[PDB]
Amino acid sequence: NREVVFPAGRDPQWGNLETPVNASPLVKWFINNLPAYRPGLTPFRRGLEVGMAHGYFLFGPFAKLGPLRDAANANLAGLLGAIGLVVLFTLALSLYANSNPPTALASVTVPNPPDAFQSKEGWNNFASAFLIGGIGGAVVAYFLTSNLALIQGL
Amino acid sequence: AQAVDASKNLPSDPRNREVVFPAGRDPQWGNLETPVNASPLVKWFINNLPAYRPGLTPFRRGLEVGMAHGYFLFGPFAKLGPLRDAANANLAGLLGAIGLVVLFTLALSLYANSNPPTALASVTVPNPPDAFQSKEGWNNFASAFLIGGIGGAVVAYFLTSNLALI
Amino acid sequence: ASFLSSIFVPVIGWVVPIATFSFLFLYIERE
Amino acid sequence: LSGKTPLFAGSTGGLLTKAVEEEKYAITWTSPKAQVFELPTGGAATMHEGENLLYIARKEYGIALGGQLRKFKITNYKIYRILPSGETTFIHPADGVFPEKVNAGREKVRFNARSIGENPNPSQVKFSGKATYD
Amino acid sequence: SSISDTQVYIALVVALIPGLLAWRLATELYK
Amino acid sequence: SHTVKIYDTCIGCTQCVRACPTDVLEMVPWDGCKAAQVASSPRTEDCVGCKRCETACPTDFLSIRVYLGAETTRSMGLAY
Ligand code: CLA
Ligand code: CLA
Ligand code: CLA
Ligand code: CLA
Ligand SMILES: CC1=C(/C=C/C(C)=C/C=C/C(C)=C/C=C/C=C(C)/C=C/C=C(C)/C=C/C2=C(C)CCCC2(C)C)C(C)(C)CCC1
Ligand SMILES: CC1=C(/C=C/C(C)=C/C=C/C(C)=C/C=C/C=C(C)/C=C/C=C(C)/C=C/C2=C(C)CCCC2(C)C)C(C)(C)CCC1
Ligand SMILES: CC1=C(/C=C/C(C)=C\C=C/C(C)=C\C=C/C=C(C)/C=C/C=C(C)/C=C/C2=C(C)CCCC2(C)C)C(C)(C)CCC1
Ligand SMILES: CC1=C(/C=C/C(C)=C\C=C\C(C)=C\C=C\C=C(C)\C=C\C=C(C)\C=C\C2=C(C)CCCC2(C)C)C(C)(C)CCC1
Ligand SMILES: CC1=C(/C=C/C(C)=C\C=C\C(C)=C\C=C\C=C(C)\C=C\C=C(C)\C=C\C2=C(C)CCCC2(C)C)C(C)(C)CCC1
Ligand code: SF4
Ligand code: SF4
Repeated sequence: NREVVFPAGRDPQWGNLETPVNASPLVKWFINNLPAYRPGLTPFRRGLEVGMAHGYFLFGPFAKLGPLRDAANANLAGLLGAIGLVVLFTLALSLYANSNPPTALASVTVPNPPDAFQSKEGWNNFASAFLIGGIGGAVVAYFLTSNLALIQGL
Repeated sequence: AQAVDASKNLPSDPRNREVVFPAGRDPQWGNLETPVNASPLVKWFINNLPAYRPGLTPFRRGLEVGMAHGYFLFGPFAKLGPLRDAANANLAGLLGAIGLVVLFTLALSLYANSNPPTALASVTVPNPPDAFQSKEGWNNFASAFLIGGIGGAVVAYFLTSNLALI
Repeated sequence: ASFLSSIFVPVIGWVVPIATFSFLFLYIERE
Repeated sequence: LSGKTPLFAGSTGGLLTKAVEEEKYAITWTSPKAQVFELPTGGAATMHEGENLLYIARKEYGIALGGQLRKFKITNYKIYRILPSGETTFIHPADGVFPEKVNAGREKVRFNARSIGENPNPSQVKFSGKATYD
Repeated sequence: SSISDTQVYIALVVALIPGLLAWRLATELYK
Repeated sequence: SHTVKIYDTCIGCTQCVRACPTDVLEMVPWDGCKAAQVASSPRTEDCVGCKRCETACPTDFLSIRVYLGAETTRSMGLAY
């Protein structure tokens, strides 16, 4: 059998080590085509897709495990509680953005530079999209869960 | 004697005035300038539609497009779809309409992720439309279509279901 | 056990075609 | 390229975006008299007295038109190939003489000294990249 | 009358092994 | 694109060059004593494959043969 692990690129001096988890065809496709790394997207559209995923994500833990779980307004608490995180998450982006960020970095799974995240404007446009998509994703998860009995009722 | 026979073959005659013209000034081009194609009314309408309007961002173009289509596609599923004679008829229209919007957004991203060829110029709109000639512009258009499309269908759902109170 | 068909049938009718055609369409258009 | 366009109001059958994007051809000719001639793609047009020019989407439209002009006793027809970068080339009569008549500068191209009957069997030529007709 | 549920779930988990090797076989042939 | 092959049995009718619409063909001289005329296929990129040359060849069978092959915008005659 062949040797699986190899040095990063041609330089063995560097830290990285090529491995299946790091540099397989399947993983490189998935990671490099994720919104943060996908080619041919603007900084705004990257944040919207990310926030829409996280907004729809964070609704669940609050509603099904937070307080007022066994109550009529359980699903409503998940929506409001989730939006509180997206606002804080948007604030963290703006602070990391308004403070001069150092830079993005390339690795083996993403050899080329990621995108125009090497400036304040790239992260600020990302932040504005995160709040929009994040509030949207949570609102979507609320209506599906609250009206899931109806959709199944159909 | 000749009521009209003498009048023909005169530029002053109203019949001899020509409405149709070559595309631009080159007749060798394909199109033909007609009232439907090159009238000021049609030129104003088409050129100021969201796809062709001057000085708009690609995201704002799709939101105007999606809000229209989202509000349009609710109708066929509700009144004419299955379960049209049930209490939840209007609800089925909201889900089915958003379903097309997702497929519509998926088609936009596929045509986007495939390097698109060009955006063409015609008589009705002489200038090129906008920055739809790039992989980036079409992607922002798709994300906007999905937001407006879901919003328009909800608006049609709210008005129709709450029409009796209105 | 009959709930498997409810999940698998629409996956075969909708999801698998969309994934295949989306992959193939972009794949046949590469350069 | 210098010449007057034949006068015709226009037609849907004509140049498309392939002209601007990929390539377009142009035919030029000189007339003794202004006459009427059928265009290569639909319609009629009035050729001017001298130095006419016409842009055509394909090369076939020009040689097809050239045959019609010969029936009007015009043999000074010339075709060009216009690329989107403005490059123009003298395509059809690359040598001034017509293709039918002989000239010394020309040379053989894709000539087989054998007969078609003496072609090699394809089983003799497989897994090699060669074709029988070579 | 019908196979138990746990048996049916097992057959699906076993079905990944032909599917995995089928995917690896196919990608090998394309090279 | 397509390939037009011309064989030894040419006699110099010139009809192949006339029937051609795309000017793929040209009549060239022969150094030999046979005649001052042989058909050639100098610009095969414009060959569309309409086989009009093979209809105007009066041989026992074709001295000039057109073998189809790879396609292009020009060989398919697409004005779009
Ligand atoms: C092979 C797989 C498959 C499956 C499982 C379905 C399933 C369905 N089809 Mg269908 N279809 C298929 C293939 C398939 N189709 C093909 C190949 C064609 C082409 C001929 C069609 C053409 C077709 C038509 C023309 C119609 C359907 C309709 C329907 C629905 C009718 C259900 C009912 O009784 O009334 C309705 C019962 C309900 C409980 C309401 C259903 C509400 C929808 C399905 C909710 C969908 C939400 C959706 C997931 C949102 C997508 C976004 C997401 C991707 C992110 C049902 C969901 C009908 C419809 O209107 O559905 C709305 C309808 O008119 N189909
Ligand atoms: C017995 C059926 C059979 C077999 C064994 C092959 C075999 C082959 N074909 Mg082929 N083909 C077939 C039928 C078949 N063909 C038919 C009916 C058609 C339609 C005309 C074609 C059209 C066709 C084309 C057009 C091409 C091939 C090519 C090839 C070769 C490369 C591998 C391949 O198919 O791509 C694999 C295809 C994939 C899409 C990759 C995914 C693997 C399979 C399909 C899905 C398995 C995943 C599974 C569903 C998910 C569960 C597992 C999960 C849990 C991980 C190989 C020799 C290629 C070639 O050039 O040959 C050298 C090529 O270009 N085939
Ligand atoms: C403790 C964390 C947590 C909690 C409480 C939930 C809860 C929920 N999720 Mg969720 N999810 C989680 C983590 C969590 N998830 C993680 C980590 C991911 C990413 C891997 C997702 C991805 C996800 C998607 C993509 C979707 C949900 C949905 C849902 C809802 C299902 C409807 C319901 O109530 O049915 C009853 C539910 C329960 C009684 C208990 C929860 C059962 C869920 C199915 C467990 C799934 C998470 C899994 C076990 C975590 C490990 C994943 C790991 C292998 C990566 C529910 C509110 C769906 C939704 O919005 O509802 C309409 C939906 O579409 N979730
Ligand atoms: C088969 C297709 C179809 C169907 C079933 C509907 C159905 C509906 N549309 Mg609609 N629409 C259509 C095509 C369709 N439209 C097209 C093609 C356009 C674009 C030209 C629109 C533009 C449109 C707008 C702008 C609005 C609607 C509204 C409505 C709803 C009216 C409320 C209601 O239930 O009253 C009972 C309905 C009926 C008994 C039958 C339908 C009667 C409506 C009034 C027909 C109107 C469309 C018109 C005739 C299309 C011709 C366009 C053509 C000349 C270009 C109804 C659900 C309104 C709405 O959302 O409701 C609040 C609304 O504001 N539609
Ligand atoms: C298997 C696998 C896996 C898994 C996966 C998962 C589990 C997923 C996730 C999931 C998720 C995480 C999902 C999410 C989604 C979301 C969504 C679905 C969204 C939505 C959105 C929306 C729709 C919105 C919209 C809007 C806006 C934006 C604004 C306004 C409002 C509205 C609403 C309109 C992984 C990859 C790990 C690994 C590998 C393999
Ligand atoms: C006469 C005439 C005509 C007709 C017209 C028509 C018939 C129209 C259309 C119509 C339409 C087609 C309309 C539509 C509209 C819509 C709307 C009205 C929308 C709404 C929207 C909204 C409001 C949304 C919002 C939102 C969002 C966006 C997100 C979040 C959520 C919400 C909901 C807030 C034509 C032009 C043809 C031609 C000429 C003449
Ligand atoms: C979803 C879900 C589920 C399920 C899952 C599972 C566990 C499944 C499995 C199953 C699977 C997922 C399977 C698939 C299939 C497989 C296979 C086995 C395939 C393949 C086959 C073959 C054999 C192929 C063939 C071929 C070749 C080889 C070459 C060429 C091409 C063709 C295609 C022809 C559960 C209930 C848990 C939960 C809920 C959700
Ligand atoms: C995937 C991924 C990863 C991993 C991750 C993990 C595995 C985990 C994480 C983790 C995390 C990161 C977590 C978080 C959590 C958090 C929490 C736990 C929070 C909570 C909060 C709360 C509870 C609050 C609430 C509120 C608000 C918000 C406002 C108002 C007031 C109140 C209080 C109501 C990484 C990074 C590598 C990369 C990327 C991808
Ligand atoms: C205006 C205009 C125009 C025209 C148009 C026309 C005249 C027509 C169109 C047409 C169309 C374009 C149509 C479409 C249709 C479609 C349909 C007919 C579909 C349906 C669907 C369905 C039925 C499905 C459903 C669903 C979903 C979505 C998901 C889930 C499942 C189910 C199945 C439920 C043009 C283009 C020139 C240009 C632009 C402007
Ligand atoms: S035999 Fe055929 S190729 Fe030879 S001169 Fe005559 S027409 Fe031309
Ligand atoms: S097939 Fe057509 S283009 Fe080719 S040599 Fe014959 S007539 Fe000329």
